[PDB]
Amino acid sequence: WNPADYGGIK
Repeated sequence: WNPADYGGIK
């Protein structure tokens, strides 16, 4: 969920 996972692409 961190910004280099969910906040990046989705």
